[PDB]
Amino acid sequence: KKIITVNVNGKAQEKAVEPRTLLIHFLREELNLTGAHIGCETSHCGACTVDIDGRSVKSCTHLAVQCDGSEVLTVEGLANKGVLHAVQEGFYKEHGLQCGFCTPGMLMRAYRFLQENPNPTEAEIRMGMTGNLCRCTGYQNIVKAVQYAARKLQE
Amino acid sequence: AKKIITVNVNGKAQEKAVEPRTLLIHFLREELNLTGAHIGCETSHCGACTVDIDGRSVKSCTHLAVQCDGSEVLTVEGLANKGVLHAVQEGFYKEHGLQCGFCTPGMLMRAYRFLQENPNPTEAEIRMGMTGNLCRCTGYQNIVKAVQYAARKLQE
Amino acid sequence: DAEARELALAGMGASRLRKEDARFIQGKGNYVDDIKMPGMLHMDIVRAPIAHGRIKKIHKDAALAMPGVHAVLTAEDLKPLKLHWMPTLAGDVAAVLADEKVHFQMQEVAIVIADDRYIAADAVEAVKVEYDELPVVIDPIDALKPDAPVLREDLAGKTSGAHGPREHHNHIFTWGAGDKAATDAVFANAPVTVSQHMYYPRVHPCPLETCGCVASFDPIKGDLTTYITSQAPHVVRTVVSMLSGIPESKVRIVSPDIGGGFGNKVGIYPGYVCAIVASIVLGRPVKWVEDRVENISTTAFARDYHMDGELAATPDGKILGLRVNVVADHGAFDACADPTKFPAGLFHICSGSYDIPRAHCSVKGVYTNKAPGGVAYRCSFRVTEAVYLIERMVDVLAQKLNMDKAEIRAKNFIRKEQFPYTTQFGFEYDSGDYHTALKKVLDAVDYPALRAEQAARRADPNSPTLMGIGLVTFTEVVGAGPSKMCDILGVGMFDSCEIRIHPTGSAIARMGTITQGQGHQTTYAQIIATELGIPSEVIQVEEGDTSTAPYGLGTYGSRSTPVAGAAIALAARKIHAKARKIAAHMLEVNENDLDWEVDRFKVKGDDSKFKTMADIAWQAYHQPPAGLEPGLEAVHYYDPPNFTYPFGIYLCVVDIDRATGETKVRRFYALDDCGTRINPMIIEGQIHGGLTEGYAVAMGQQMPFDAQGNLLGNTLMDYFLPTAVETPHWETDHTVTPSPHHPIGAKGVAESPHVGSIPTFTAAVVDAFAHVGVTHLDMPHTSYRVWKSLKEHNLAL
Amino acid sequence: DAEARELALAGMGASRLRKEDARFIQGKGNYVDDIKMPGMLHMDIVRAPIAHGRIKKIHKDAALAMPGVHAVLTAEDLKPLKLHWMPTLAGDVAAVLADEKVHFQMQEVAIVIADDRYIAADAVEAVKVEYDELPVVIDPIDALKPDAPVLREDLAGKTSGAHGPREHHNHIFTWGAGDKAATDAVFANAPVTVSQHMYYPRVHPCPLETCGCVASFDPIKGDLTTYITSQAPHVVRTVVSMLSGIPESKVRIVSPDIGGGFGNKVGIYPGYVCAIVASIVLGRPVKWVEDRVENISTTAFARDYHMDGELAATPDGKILGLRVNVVADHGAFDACADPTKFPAGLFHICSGSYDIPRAHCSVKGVYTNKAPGGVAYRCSFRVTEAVYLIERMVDVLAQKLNMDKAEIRAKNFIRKEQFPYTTQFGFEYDSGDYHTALKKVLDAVDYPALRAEQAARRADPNSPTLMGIGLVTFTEVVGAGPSKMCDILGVGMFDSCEIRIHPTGSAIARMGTITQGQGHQTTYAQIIATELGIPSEVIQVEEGDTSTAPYGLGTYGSRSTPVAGAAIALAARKIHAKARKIAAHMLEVNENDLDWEVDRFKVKGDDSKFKTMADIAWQAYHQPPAGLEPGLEAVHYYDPPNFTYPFGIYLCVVDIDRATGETKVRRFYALDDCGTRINPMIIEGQIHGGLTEGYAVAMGQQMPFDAQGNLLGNTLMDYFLPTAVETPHWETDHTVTPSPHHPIGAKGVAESPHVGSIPTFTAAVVDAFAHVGVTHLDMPHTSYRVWKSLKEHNLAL
Ligand SMILES: Nc1ccn([C@@H]2O[C@H](COP(=O)(O)OP(=O)(O)O)[C@@H](O)C2O)c(=O)n1
Ligand SMILES: Nc1ccn([C@@H]2O[C@H](COP(=O)(O)OP(=O)(O)O)[C@@H](O)C2O)c(=O)n1
Ligand code: FES
Ligand code: FES
Ligand code: FES
Ligand code: FES
Repeated sequence: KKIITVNVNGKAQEKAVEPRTLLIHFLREELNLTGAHIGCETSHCGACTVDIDGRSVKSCTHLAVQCDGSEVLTVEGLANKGVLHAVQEGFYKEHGLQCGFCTPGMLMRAYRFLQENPNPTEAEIRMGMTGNLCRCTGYQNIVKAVQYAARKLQE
Repeated sequence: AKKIITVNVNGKAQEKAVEPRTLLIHFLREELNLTGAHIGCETSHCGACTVDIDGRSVKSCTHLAVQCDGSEVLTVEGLANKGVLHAVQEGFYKEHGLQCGFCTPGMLMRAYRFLQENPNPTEAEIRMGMTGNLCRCTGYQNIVKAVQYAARKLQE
Repeated sequence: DAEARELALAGMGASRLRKEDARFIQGKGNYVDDIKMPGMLHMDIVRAPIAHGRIKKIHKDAALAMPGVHAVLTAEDLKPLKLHWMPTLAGDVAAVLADEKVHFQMQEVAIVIADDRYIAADAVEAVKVEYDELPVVIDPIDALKPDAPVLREDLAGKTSGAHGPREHHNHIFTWGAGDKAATDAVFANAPVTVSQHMYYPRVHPCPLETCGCVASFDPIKGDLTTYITSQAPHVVRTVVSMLSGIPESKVRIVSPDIGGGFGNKVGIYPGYVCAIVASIVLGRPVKWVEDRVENISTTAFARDYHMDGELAATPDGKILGLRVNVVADHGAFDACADPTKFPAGLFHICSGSYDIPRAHCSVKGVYTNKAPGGVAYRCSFRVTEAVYLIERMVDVLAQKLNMDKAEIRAKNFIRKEQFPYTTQFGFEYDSGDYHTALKKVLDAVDYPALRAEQAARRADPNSPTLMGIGLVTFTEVVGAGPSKMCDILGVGMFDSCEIRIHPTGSAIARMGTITQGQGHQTTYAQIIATELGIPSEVIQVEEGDTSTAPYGLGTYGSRSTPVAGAAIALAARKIHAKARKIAAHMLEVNENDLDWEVDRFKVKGDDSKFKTMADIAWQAYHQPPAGLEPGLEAVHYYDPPNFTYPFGIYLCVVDIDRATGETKVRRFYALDDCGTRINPMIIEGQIHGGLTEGYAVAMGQQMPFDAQGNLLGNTLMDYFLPTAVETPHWETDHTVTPSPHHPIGAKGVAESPHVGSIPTFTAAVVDAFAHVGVTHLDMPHTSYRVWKSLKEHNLAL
Repeated sequence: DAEARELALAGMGASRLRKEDARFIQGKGNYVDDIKMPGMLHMDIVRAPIAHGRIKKIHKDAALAMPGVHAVLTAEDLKPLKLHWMPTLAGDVAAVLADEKVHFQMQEVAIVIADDRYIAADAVEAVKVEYDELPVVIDPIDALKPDAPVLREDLAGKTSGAHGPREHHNHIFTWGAGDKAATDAVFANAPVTVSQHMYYPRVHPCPLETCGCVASFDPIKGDLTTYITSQAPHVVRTVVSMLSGIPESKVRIVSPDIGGGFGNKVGIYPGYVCAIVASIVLGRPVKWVEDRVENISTTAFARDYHMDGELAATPDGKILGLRVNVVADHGAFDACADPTKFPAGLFHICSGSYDIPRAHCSVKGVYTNKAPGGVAYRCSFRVTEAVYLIERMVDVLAQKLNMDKAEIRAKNFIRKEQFPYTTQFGFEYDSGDYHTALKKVLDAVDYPALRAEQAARRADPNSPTLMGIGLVTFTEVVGAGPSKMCDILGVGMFDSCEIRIHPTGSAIARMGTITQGQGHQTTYAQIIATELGIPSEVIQVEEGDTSTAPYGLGTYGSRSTPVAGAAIALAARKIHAKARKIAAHMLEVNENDLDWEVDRFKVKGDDSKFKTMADIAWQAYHQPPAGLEPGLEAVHYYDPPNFTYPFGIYLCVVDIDRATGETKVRRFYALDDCGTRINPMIIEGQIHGGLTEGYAVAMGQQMPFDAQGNLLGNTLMDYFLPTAVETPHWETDHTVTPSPHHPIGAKGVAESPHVGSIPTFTAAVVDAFAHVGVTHLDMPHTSYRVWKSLKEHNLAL
């Protein structure tokens, strides 16, 4: 076991972790940040997507031990003092979620994608969200949610 | 500064670090979630917090956790064995020795030890041997019947 | 096979063991302080060291800087939410946190929230508060004097209150019942007249588990959930919703396992309001659990009635009239639990078990620098004071006429043939049979022999001990219900029950009541077992969760059996009716063609053709007969037509040590008649507990205040609670006189032992001094106080 | 203003935002794997590496000695409890843990219990199992051959199953509907005839959240609590109680937030049983959560129908008869979700949207070494197959007659005036207006212009791409209910709703259904909002907890709106009737003199005199008018009189790259008519999702097996799931043809997009090859398969 210190949602977390522990299990089992989900074992779905050191990463294909000294953000940390983040508001307003299983990952991806590309086209949105699968929405509303968030971020 | 200690509760080692002022009752309830033992006063009268420490009945609200490093603590959650109720638990159930059940855990732990100190107690001895435990619901009558029941079961 | 089947149900009348025990005997009960939630913080209260005074300034800086402390709130943080004050069941207002002044010692002045109760307690000590002392008011009589200080400056300029006109600034109300002019007329010319002043001391219910709550407002879902030591969670939910503006459907109040209530946990205390507010502000769970000193000092007390009883009669003992005048000490704020139309509860039941043609009572409540309360401690809304008043007076009457105390009662008892009886006060006693019950008790204890013995000891001027015999024949009034008459803050005092039968035959039941240890999970199941032919073991009853249980008024005043017990039977019967309709369809016969025999519907004249409740239940989910919805369930909201009137004959013998003043209960016989008995084992336990509370009240309990208003003896160091050694062996008996209007003829019983036993002890103590002229001795009857009497009457050693 | 009050309600017809979004968008949803209980252990399953063979020996010692491992159970540990096999919704039995042999690859052989999922996984690798491989059965046809191996050795000697007589050991059943004699006669004399063979490939619902549960048996209280990914928790409870011996009232099943169902989470999987048994044995919580590969490989699959469709007609295109024969592959055990009397579901709905005078269908169920299932992917009980068949056949008949595919449909449609229309199979279509919807779709896409572009492109033999136009006009049948014909394991297919109004006006409602993201918490609230004049925002709805919610059959087959929607309205209307009665008492008028206007009862003529629902609610708790019980609440179990028949008209245009076989959906227009619409926004989401599932199934999804019976492409590595890039922009339209029999005229709609889109894609792909004589091409239409067909018909490059 290696002792690490990861900054999760703005707070330092000094923990002892087994090297094989996937970041997704560390987030869900150790910190109880159960927003992030698991939809596959092949790294396709992206329901485990979290923001690590400025980038969108699928936490099921990253080790917690690798986050020693890293800056990690989850969906629980998106809202600011209770006020929803643009992306959270966008998915709500544009009905971008149903069962809500892929939502945390979608929000974390959109949160980063919008900083990568502030004024994306529909094609750019769809392509920029390719690492996230959804079984309920058909993606169409998710596109509108991202567009909605983009308009408010430049407001 | 918190002190690292290991307390044996119900045969299981409990490794914790607590401030010296931590009363045993809060250690059992707050640190171990063994919420059977209860708090009914701040003057050491009720006995709702009674647990068995190193072979003696003790009011955990008037004892420090830090004084139990290596001790053998018995709580109500540990009376039953393999699911089978201890004679004392069976006694309180069969004789209706409890209503709200707040003094019960303490009564049981006390009865458990009293019955070893005195296997064949008379009524007077039971009432006297159970004086450290207060009860607001029962009136004590069914409790002495419960202890008499447990006494008999232990001898057969 | 029919006798066995009924027995196998373990329903009505069975002494089946409790379903509750399993968890309690293994420490798996779930009380408020056992609750732990993610992010839960702890709250402690900064309380007033003085009894009356202005708040100059509160210092929060030191406490706030302490590591682990999250916030320190005062009445200033409560004003913007209009919560520094809150409505009481009595119609008055109570301070949540002391604003401009403190009205009683140990009052809630400020709160602190911290990581745990240890840091919290520290934070309380770190909070310094400056006060300007004001003249204290501790005696009700002194409180009404012209120059008496103004306590409630908040209602200055109000000539009326919630219960009528107010004649003085410390005067709360004046209530009366009965015929005044007629009563005065009897007393004006009656041949025999007795008068007695008596004080029913302020005592405290002191449940082993103190009050507490775990409030939790979820800012994400926008709804409040608070676990709490409440005897009326539904009423709390409605109240909390209105005071907070949070829609009621988004408010969930849950009373888990409670370590005894006794009336002490009926009201909303500032501690709850504060935790809720704190939770809403911090967006996380806040736990509050008071210590023993806090419970005895600040929560609802009981009694504190200064009574003046009078009795008018003819020389043979026949009572012609009753006149009573009371001064009630309600404390700083009137938060006395009672139906809104009865500021003195059901005190007008003081006519007792006697056919008194003319009577009138009058109660005047007054403010003092003490904690709110009055109704708590198994009292049924002042019935304790009523019973104590009448029985003490009948003893006074009997002693003046030199008539036997049992004989004078047998002479005035409402005869069995007179029921349903309407008293001089308007109550309609449902049923009774006092003479039979009395004779039974007298024979059981060899009453004449006791009198012969008492005569012998009195003959010897050197008998080392005094012998006293006490006898009480009382009538209780339980089952606060009649909505036209009774309501709690506007809610009619009905109750409810919902039963759902599952496809396989078992069932789930929920009521609007909430047990605190009286065995509802067992008894309720027994009522349903007999009504539906389903064993009580598999009828899972639950209470206390406002998001699942039907709306009810809670448990207190022994209203569960009378009201909820009725709702349960009727709801069960709605199911039984549908079960018959379904059984008829399956058996292909008419309804009045079926016979119900314990647990099945059989065809008349053909036993081989029947359908059990199990068969019917499956059928209900499988294929509902034409014109019937699938399923098999019902709900029933019962608005009782009348109260329930149980009774009892209590006798006690005491031996007083003339040298020390020590009183020893030699014997105590209690006969209770609560109509149809559900579970006698449970009934017996309730009797033992009630009589023990009585011994506590009469022999040792009190709440004395000094000249400066400090509450003395507010911990178990002094507050009396008998142990197994002080508690006498109780002898119990009973008779069965069912309530005609009740669905199962069941009457309440839990509060009877408490109400009746108290005056029995005083009757025994006073009877020991009767041969030297003593008519009454005020409670408590401790060795000290009793010695003072031996000394005064030259009976010492 | 009255209009403003109605808008303020956010009820029927409004596109209000969802109430359930708050928690999900903040990661505060509560799914099964999010649950952690004190002492919770984790379970993992040892699975068969082969498709068919006997179990020689299982080695448990290496795993048992592994630190962290508490238990390793096998079928041997299940036999005493008679749980090594469990009953299925199809009347067959499925192995919980393989006993003497394994019937399909990935089948559950043994389980391990460890401290966590990490150690648990290591334990599965440590458990070694020896097998004796036996010949595998993959093709349904080879399964029926005289020398085919005996799969179900447990059924040896039986000549009858739960669905009639069995003609072979691998033969499960044969079911038929319609008039065979009449249909055979029509085909014999029909001037025009067509017959086509088509395979509807086995696919998987693959919900993002896999199946799982946290079973918890409490030995102290003696009861079981299981949190589970179940689409029908109530029936699960009834089944669990039956198999465990634990009384039903002591069993509590709770479906929390579920990450999608789509029919995949309707059945009881062996993992659940093992978790329960393990929990009961160890005396503590056990968690089981399957991985993606386990979900695809062992949970309920969909389709797998080999169909032979036939259509009889006259030269002008009027359909005279329909004849269909089917071979169904149900896997090793028949656990196909279905009403007890329909082993092939509602396949006899294959008459479609057409007035076909004569028809007959026959489905033959067959066992193979594969995982069980069949009904589980927005299929409405085989309606997906029925629609695909009829629509495919109509296209074939259209091409043979050289008749336009839209024209032949308009000519065969059941006319608006024919409803309620009884089909050749016995269904009574509630309502419809196909013609108006068809013209609406054709106009919006300029269908004629489309055919001209296609004709112009076909004319050029060098056109780099092929243009295809697919059109589907379908009728659904949802709301599985009539208890006379529909039942799940003997339980009538009804549903319920309990609504309770609180003293202050807000409310709580529970139904027997269970949403999995379809929005019940919003939509259900909207239904009640309009019925009672209470804003939807404060009507809190809950489902899934068998201990609080009224008994229901759960949600699948789009039955919620049809069945529960009716129960909700009816239960609400019971409350409205009592409220009218109460309003009459308050206003001192007769009921008939009152008018309901959005949220209040007003006296006819005088508008100033009225009483809101808030006013009425309070009165119900204050003092009930004589004759009425206090409170304001109702319960209703709805046994539907008929199904609901929503319809649709979908059109799709595709462009196929002749050089690579790639198919690009250029356009898709979907028109759905589900009668009265509760929330247009929520309806639009269901359509988008279902069309996407349709695209996934038709263009990419499949579950191929090699000669040895190994499942290929059982992970997201190959199992097709479209991303935002592959998913096309959907165009939606609608019409409103209310269901006459439904309380609010609303029909189900969630499964329509799935059912209809699949054949629309194939219609478009086949139509692109139509000019060279192609009549059908089996799914999936992957680029690999389309290119294969491109080369065959000389259209490559
Ligand atoms: N006739 C009666 C009255 C009460 N009881 C039982 O005694 C207990 C106290 O009943 P109660 O109605 O007097 O008081 P609460 O339960 O309102 O405290 C309840 O469990 C009972 O059902 C009984 O078995 N038979
Ligand atoms: N006419 C209709 C039918 C469904 N719906 C809504 O769409 C969602 C799926 O409804 P549904 O009855 O077809 O399916 P399940 O919810 O049984 O999956 C439910 O929230 C709805 O209330 C609607 O708003 N209007
Ligand atoms: S769980 Fe599927 S990509 Fe991480
Ligand atoms: S909303 Fe269910 S998978 Fe995206
Ligand atoms: S809490 Fe009262 S003696 Fe320990
Ligand atoms: S049973 Fe309540 S204090 Fe003992």
